Amino acid sequence: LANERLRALEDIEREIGAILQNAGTVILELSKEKTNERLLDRQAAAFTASVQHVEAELSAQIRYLTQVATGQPHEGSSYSSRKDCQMALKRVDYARLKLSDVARTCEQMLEN
Amino acid sequence: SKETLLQSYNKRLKDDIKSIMDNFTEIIKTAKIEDETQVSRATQGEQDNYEMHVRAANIVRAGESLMKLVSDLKQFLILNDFPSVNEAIDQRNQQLRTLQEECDRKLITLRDEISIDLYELEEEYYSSSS
Amino acid sequence: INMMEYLLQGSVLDHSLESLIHRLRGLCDNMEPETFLDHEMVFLLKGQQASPFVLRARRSMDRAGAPWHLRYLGQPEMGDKNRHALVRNCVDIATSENLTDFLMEMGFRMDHEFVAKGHLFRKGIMKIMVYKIFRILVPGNTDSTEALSLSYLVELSVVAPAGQDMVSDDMKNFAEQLKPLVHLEKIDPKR
Repeated sequence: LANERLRALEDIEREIGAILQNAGTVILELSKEKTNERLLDRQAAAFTASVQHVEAELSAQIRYLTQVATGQPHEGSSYSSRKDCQMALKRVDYARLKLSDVARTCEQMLEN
Repeated sequence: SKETLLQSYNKRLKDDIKSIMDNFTEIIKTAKIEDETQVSRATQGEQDNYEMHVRAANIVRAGESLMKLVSDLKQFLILNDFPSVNEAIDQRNQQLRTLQEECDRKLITLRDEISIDLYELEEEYYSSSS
Repeated sequence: INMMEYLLQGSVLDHSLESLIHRLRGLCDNMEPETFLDHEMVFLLKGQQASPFVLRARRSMDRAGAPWHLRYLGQPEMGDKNRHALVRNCVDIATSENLTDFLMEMGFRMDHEFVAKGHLFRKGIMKIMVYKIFRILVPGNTDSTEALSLSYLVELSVVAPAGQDMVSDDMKNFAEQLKPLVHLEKIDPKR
């Protein structure tokens, strides 16, 4: 349930990661001393793997929505139990008020 | 309907993916350094700087479009997800019933205690000569 | 007066039943499921005419204090008023707990038995019922049961007086609400 939200925000992270690493590659391929060519291959692989797994996740999510969509408003709800609980709370409050009143009249009789 | 919206989402995703990939491939297309001929060096240098600038702008726009698509998907799933909705419904109900039961128990015990004392008070009062 | 029954039927594989149940909970009225469990018998009376008389008798094994139920269903109508569901003439009776003896003494003979187990839903005047059929052998006992197939059966039913147009249309709309999962059609009882 919440896993869906978590994966979506992780995908947000990977989006900005792909932009960052692409900027890094194009930092490297302007400097005269582009020595870390193994690590240039590393950053190219980062570009590659990032783009594919992002597109993979979104395509899978669209398929999942294509199996769960029906176009109706879903008319369940939870109102009755909430009314019942509110009733019970105000019943207890009534009780607390009457108890305090009795308390004060006994309090004033005990004191002469 | 719902098929049109989902196929529109698919179209947007594939369009943006091919757009960013094509843009990077064209960036590497102009990236070959060669010898010039009848091209007036400074002119194409300036306009290729211009082209890579506008293409980086296109890359940023592509990232922003992906962010918008992610937000729209997040809105869509929560609103029409039958399974997710049911779980919330079955938990809210259970919590509310537990609270109701506790309140009822407290009231019943209070009533019994007050009755006992109430019984004692009447007996004590009703048997005095005043 | 006389009543009529409109019917639509389908089936679903049992490894995807949870999604169908969730969808039906989301579409039907705000009422919890029932999970019925019933025994069923079929009686046949063979007279002079070619077509024998047939009656169905049900009993509830789950709730004690429920009367027996008879049912008689006639031949489907070939009239071209409603063409998207099975339309039949039905008579249903609630009966006391000595039905088998009286039916046997009239002249009926039992033919076969089965046990059905499933869930029930209501939407307006529409009845959804999704159940699995068992098999009874050694007819004296009701605990010798084996499953018949690998799928559950789904029924959409509406019972109403004669006439009463624009009902099959609403049944069609409700069936199309479930199209990606179950495909419901009018099907004749013959093969």
